[PDB]
Amino acid sequence: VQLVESGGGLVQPGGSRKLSCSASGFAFSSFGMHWVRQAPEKGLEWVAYISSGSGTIYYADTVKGRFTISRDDPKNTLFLQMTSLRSEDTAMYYCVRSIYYYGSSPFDFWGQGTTLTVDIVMTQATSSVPVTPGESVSISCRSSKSLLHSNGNTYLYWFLQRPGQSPQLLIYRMSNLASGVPDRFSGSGSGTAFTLTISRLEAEDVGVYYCMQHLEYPLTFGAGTKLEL
Amino acid sequence: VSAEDKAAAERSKMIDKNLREDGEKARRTLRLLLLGADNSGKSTIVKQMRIFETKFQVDKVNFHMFDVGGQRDERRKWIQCFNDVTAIIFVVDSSDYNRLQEALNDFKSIWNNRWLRTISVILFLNKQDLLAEKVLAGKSKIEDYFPEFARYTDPRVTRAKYFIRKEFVDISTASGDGRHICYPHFTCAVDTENARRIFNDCKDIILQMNLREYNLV
Amino acid sequence: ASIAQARKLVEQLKMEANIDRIKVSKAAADLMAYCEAHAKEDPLLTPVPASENPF
Amino acid sequence: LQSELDQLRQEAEQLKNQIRDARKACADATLSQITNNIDPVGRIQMRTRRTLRGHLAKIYAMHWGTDSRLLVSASQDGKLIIWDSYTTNKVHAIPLRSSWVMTCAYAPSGNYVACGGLDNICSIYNLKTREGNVRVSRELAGHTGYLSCCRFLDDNQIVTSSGDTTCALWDIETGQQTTTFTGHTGDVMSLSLAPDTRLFVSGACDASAKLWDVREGMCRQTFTGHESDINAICFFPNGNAFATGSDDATCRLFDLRADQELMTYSHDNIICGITSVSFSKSGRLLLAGYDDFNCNVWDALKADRAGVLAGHDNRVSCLGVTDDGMAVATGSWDSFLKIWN
Repeated sequence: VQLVESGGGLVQPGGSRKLSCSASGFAFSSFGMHWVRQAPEKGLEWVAYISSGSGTIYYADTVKGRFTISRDDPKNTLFLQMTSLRSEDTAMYYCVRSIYYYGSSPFDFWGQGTTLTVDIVMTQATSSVPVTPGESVSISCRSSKSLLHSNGNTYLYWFLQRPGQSPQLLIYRMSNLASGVPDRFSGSGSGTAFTLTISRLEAEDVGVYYCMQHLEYPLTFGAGTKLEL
Repeated sequence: VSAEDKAAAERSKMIDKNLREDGEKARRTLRLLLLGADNSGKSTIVKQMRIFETKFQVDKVNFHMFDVGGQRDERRKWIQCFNDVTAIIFVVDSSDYNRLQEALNDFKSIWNNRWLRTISVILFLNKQDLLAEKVLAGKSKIEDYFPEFARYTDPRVTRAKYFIRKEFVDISTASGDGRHICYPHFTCAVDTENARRIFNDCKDIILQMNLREYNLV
Repeated sequence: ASIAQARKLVEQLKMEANIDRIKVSKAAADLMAYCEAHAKEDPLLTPVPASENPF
Repeated sequence: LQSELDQLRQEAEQLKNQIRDARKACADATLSQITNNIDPVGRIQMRTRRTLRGHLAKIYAMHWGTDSRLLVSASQDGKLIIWDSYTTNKVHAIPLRSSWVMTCAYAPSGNYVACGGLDNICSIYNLKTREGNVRVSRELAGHTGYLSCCRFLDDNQIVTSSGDTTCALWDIETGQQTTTFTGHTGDVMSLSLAPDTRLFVSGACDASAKLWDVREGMCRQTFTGHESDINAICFFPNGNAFATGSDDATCRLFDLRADQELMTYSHDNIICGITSVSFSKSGRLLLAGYDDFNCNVWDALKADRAGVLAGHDNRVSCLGVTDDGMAVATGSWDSFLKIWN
């Protein structure tokens, strides 16, 4: 599995840019691809979405109409058309793979993001915690609506972003765990407030985590809970 | 309904679309079962081969003929898997009258089958090349192993060759009428209208089954 | 070829006969005990409430 | 066949009149003498709650997932489908190399699914992979007869029963042969692993079933109480009994410790044979899929029919209760799966 996209650079405002992703190493036609932006020092903001095949397109409100999403299945290619480079357009865009069937783990893989310079509110009140290594951490995030759906699963996702690394999946859909993720990771919480209680944290854990919802398709991001010393 | 549930439903819809796409291809072709004896030479019955299956098309219609192998001499449980084929090709060679009794008993067993009551058989009498040279000399006749192989209608070769057909049609029309009918043919090693005879039999089989399915017979 | 009988007269036959067997009563009124003790947790004998039932 | 066959043929029978005598000695009751005063389960009714359509050819096997939600259906169209019973969604559609498949099983962890048919090979598929698709994990060849029942012991070992009179256990990682259970004199049709997963039973076409020791390797006992082929078998939830579904229009059950036949479960008006059997959650209800497009529900203690499961226009070939006993997943030759209550 290897996802990559290219087409970054500098844009004079009012111009168009063809941003394309070169998927490789997996069944591309059976994966609903996404796109997630991130300003240089602000935080992730999901921008668009394409389903398996050519189904629903789910642009975000801030870029609706201005950006277009296209894919080319037989060559294993994904795109993101951009028009009218804006002031907030300066961000690093990521392509994240997800599949939706019973028991699947969406947002499992991300590609190394390219930088192109120029409404369920979820808040992580702590944007910086100096956590002593070896003991524990209790990263928390809260929402405005109850993520507990009728089918019985809350749709909160956790991610990890080490310096110089694409985001990686973490405890997803409340207390579920992804592949390649150590068993020390755990997280539970009710609707409107969640936690990320980790057991015996070690090195290579310092990074800015994120809390995203998946109930209503506008997928707001938390502020982030980057650690330190 | 959740967004993830919606995407799962769309994935399921694509799954049914792809599954239904293959249904047209599956229904277009015709399925045949090949069976007989070890000495029958069933493989060379279809000289144009193009579970040992073969895929031959004559008159631009495809047939998939399955030759079951490796299984024991029971056919009691794996024959309850082919009750959807167009016909069963029972190939028996008449080179020896010592085994024709066993062959006709096998045909009786497979024709009077509960799961094969509504499926027809096309009888291929393989190896008709040496029947002449076995009856032209007459050094060992069928009347040695049978009571009344002493009347039937080279003339001698044909009168000898039609008695086995009389016995087999007697077996076929002993029990079971209308639903399934045997198709006695005569096949050789160098004969070329073997697949043609198979096609000419299965078109009539389909015609009969459509007659029954439109209630005209 | 004394293998058809050997596996059928000293391997399987001589071993099947030498097995501790209990009277049928203690098995009949053990299946009975199991099914009586699991009547409340059997959602086909006693249908669950509609809300509880996921179908 | 020497003087040890005018001797060791009787001595192959001396242990048969001294076993039936031992067998018929420990019988001071029948099942309907201590299960007589228990009130009947009543006219058990069960409507269909979800009809899983989508298959084209006839269905031959159906296995429930351990999570009581997913199930895998095997049909003669060469396609394997993993379902979501709650929403009737199709999780996967795995094409098959051999269009003739008569077996299907779900791994207890849910990470694997096995299938096998006239190809005499059990192909084991990996469900959850980083690749994103379903591909074969192993190609378990080395068996001559057609496969008739596959059951997953663990995530790495599987037990298969074929038509060459041999039940036989593999190891998925190596793909080689660990133990071969021999002694049947006919095509083995069914298999039912015990809840403790240290024993299993299998019914062949010799009117006899054998309880095998999967750890050790030899048949503990043989159960002869039928007169035709045994094409169905299932294990009691308590692990001390099991039921045989035979094609002689009757379905008997046996007790492992008693080593006898307890009841017959036969009706005079029923002539068609049985295809599949299963106990629901406590062994009181014995679901049995028959050949006349029906599936009777038997009060096991009382040997009386509690209900019928009509709704299939072709013969029922698959029958399985879920782990929590909340539903049934009967599937028939009409290419339609059905979920009852």
